Amino acid sequence: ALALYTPLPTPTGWTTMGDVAVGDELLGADGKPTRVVAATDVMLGRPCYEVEFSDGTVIVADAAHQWPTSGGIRTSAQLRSGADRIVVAGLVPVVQIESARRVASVPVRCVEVDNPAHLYLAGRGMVPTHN
Repeated sequence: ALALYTPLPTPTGWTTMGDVAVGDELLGADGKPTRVVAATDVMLGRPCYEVEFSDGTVIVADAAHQWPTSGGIRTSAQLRSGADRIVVAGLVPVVQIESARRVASVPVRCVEVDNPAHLYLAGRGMVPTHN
């Protein structure tokens, strides 16, 4: 799950995780539209991590949120500053993880998309992440 204030890119603009509705279009890792097919309620009290990327994108996510990295799937809590790179199989890394750290809990929410790779883009830098 991602913080409600996370901006998510869409084919026409930007939404937030808090504002996104089932049936909205997000972006897959291929940069093409992918539909939100399900979403959770707002979840409160979850342990959260702040993840900073090499492009300046910052995303707050819950500890168990999963990311596509050079060494496989990693939860937020297992990302390694200055080592992990966000990569999507077909080679080229999208960004490097600059910092990942525990922060105070904020409201978060999950979405599921219809992308067969289970990926959508998140943050101002449009970083691939797992639903």
